[PDB]
Amino acid sequence: KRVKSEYMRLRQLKRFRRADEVKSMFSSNRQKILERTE
Amino acid sequence: YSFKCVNSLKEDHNQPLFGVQFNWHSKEGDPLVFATVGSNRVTLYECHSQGEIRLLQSYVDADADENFYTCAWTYDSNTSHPLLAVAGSRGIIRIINPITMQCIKHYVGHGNAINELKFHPRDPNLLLSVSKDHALRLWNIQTDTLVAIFGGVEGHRDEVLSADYDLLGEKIMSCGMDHSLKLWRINSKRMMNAIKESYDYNPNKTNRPFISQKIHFPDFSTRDIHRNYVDCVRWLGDLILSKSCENAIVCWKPGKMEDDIDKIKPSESNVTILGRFDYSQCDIWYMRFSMDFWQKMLALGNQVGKLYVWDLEVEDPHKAKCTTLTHHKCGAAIRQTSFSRDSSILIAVCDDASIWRWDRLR
Amino acid sequence: RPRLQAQRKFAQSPPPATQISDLSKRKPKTEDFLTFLCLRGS
Repeated sequence: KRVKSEYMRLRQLKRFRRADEVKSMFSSNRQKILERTE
Repeated sequence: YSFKCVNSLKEDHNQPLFGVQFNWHSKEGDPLVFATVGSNRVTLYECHSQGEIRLLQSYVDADADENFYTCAWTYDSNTSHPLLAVAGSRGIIRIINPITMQCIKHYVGHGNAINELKFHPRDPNLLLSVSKDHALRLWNIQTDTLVAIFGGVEGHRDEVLSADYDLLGEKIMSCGMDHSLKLWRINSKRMMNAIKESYDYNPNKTNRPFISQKIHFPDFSTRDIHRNYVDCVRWLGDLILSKSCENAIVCWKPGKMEDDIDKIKPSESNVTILGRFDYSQCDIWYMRFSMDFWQKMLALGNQVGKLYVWDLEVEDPHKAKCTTLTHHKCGAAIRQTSFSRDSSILIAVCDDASIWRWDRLR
Repeated sequence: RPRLQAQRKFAQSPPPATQISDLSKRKPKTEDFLTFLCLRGS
């Protein structure tokens, strides 16, 4: 069926917002990386 | 970001090797030393300039037949000598002192082959041993006592493959053939009471056998990520990395993006995937990836002899990176990658008892 | 078929019946094997 079609359709905006947030998460986590590594 | 083949070697027994481990306990300035284990031999080399590598030492076991599997560099708090331990199919764990060129400790408590050895980033007397016995053990290599046995009513059902400390050393992940990935904790009160106890026991003192700790429950788990084997996992700050035979490496976090790592309820039943990484021709299992001590680059061997390299930087995993350094000599396979404390050199083992070397030009 | 193929680890893929001296021939086989006559019992 066309389930995957609408799945990816909504996943467009879902993954847009998700990319924004995970960029924030990348930043935060890389930071802690710096700390602990040092 | 450019390594070049400045040397390549080959053994004589021609039996495939698996292990590559720089000694990441080099007092600043000391020469680069690294080792590699094969069918039933170990090998000691040193990195020299101009793509020179110098044979240093090598031992062998004759009294039986084994295919050594893993190694790990540590030291001695008492006199600061370098320390290397290895283990193979027979399931025994040996501990060798190159300063005297002898083995000083051997451990036998498993039931099958061993698959990996790692140490606690802080404590140097804590050895984690992963086996095929579905049981992940953990020893005090100093007082000669076991501590924990993770596995049981809720453990792994088939041949645990790979594990990885968290960056700080209080959390572990595990992966095995059963598509299953489970979380263990070390920070629990009970656990650290146990450890402190372990550091205190005289057999001559008591008529009692030391009492280990059995743990029958993961902190959290799932099998929804892959639909095939899972054979290498890496902590990423507080994120996760794992590979399968599905020719893609994945990064995720448990629960939801909002879900903290240290609030996770044991009955958690959701995970958050972030991104995927891609490559070609990893259609067999038992192949590992590594990362720099500075957590900025990614290395990975390959089946057909290629390479694939990324950066652990702000490069968005959608289009993070793509770097394939290649040579025309062996395309048998490559098992394992390894960096120095810095990112100077990178070694990898081909499937045909042949070594490679790649010197970086940043 | 894809969900039916087993996964794979690796890739796709004397004449002279001389004497006892054969003993003394065997234990030294390098570094001045004495008596100079054991080589015939190779």
